[PDB]
Amino acid sequence: GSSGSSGMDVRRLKVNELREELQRRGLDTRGLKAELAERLQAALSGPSSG
Repeated sequence: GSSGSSGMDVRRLKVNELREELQRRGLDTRGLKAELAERLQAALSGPSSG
């Protein structure tokens, strides 16, 4: 097992990395790097409880 929480630093992902992911998710690839990071992260965030 791995202590703490997941280790997915979307921020660490350059603009190119986020652009590729966002595109694969049909998500807009506009805005600054930070914007792209939040966009992709927002989609990943699955608060779905059950």
